[PDB]
Amino acid sequence: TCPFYKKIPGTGFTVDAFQYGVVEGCTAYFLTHFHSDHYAGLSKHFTFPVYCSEITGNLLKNKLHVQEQYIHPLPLDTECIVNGVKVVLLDANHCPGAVMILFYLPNGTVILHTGDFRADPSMERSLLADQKVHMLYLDTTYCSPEYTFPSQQEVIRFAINTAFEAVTLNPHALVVCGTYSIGKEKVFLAIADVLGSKVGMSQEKYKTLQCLNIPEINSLITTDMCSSLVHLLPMMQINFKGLQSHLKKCGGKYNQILAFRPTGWTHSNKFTRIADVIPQTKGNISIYGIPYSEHSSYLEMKRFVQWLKPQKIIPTVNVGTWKSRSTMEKYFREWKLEAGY
Ligand code: NI
Repeated sequence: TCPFYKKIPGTGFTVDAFQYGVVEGCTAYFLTHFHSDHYAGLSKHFTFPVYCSEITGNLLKNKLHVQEQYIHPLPLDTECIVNGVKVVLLDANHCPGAVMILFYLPNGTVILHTGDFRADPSMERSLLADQKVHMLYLDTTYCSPEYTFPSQQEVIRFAINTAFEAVTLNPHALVVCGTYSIGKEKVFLAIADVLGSKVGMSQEKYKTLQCLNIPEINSLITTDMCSSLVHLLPMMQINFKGLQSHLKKCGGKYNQILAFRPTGWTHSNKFTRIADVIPQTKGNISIYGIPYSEHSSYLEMKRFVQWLKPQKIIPTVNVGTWKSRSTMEKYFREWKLEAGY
């Protein structure tokens, strides 16, 4: 049964609620983004209207085979009417196709659902600037002050400089990047651009990337592993055993691997600067964990909420324990007292 924080009051709508069967009273199912914890339950047998971004709707049709007649893609930054209710989709700064949803209820209440997001000051100049928001359904993934990480731009600068140095020292080194979902494509695309290479990958991952409307993508990715010196592998294979095995498969073209695991936060964030990050190494294999996040840091989250000044906050992440819920509520009250709303 569907939890209350997935239901939009005063509407027939749910958000990211496909794993509960037929939800009583739902007339339209919204999907914020194509990550499995959010789409869990969708398939070719789904017969209710799904509302989403264009990119999300490409992934539903090609990867999950949802029939076309039930996919309702909406343009971003555009007022649309859905079952008698005005809505707007906004870029969430998460993975490709990810959106936040603004609902303008018939009684005058305005609700923002962030989906998954990485808050940014650029959001302060979207269509959010123009009216008051009463209720915020918030991605609270990293809602505690210990969660610090660098900007995405600093992390990509480190990755490109690290890869370019290694491969210039040894032209026979292969670069490998881990993946298990969409998101974080800048990691492998930026590294392949500095090296003058396409990115090589499985047919299943190439298919996924071809749904994403990335400009000039045919110029950047390939299924011909032998022509590429940046390879994508499943995240589970980014360990010394899995990388040794991969190196065997390359037929003596390469004699070294430099591998990247883009994680979110890890407790090595509480001590070390990005500049000072070092790899784990075993023989001719080196593995870097890099803190590339597609969710808000604590400070980014706090800035957004203190700008928006919502009357009520509903967390959507970390809701299963009393300790987590009490911690989050204490920070919300702090933010409100500091800012004066
Ligand atoms: Ni997500």
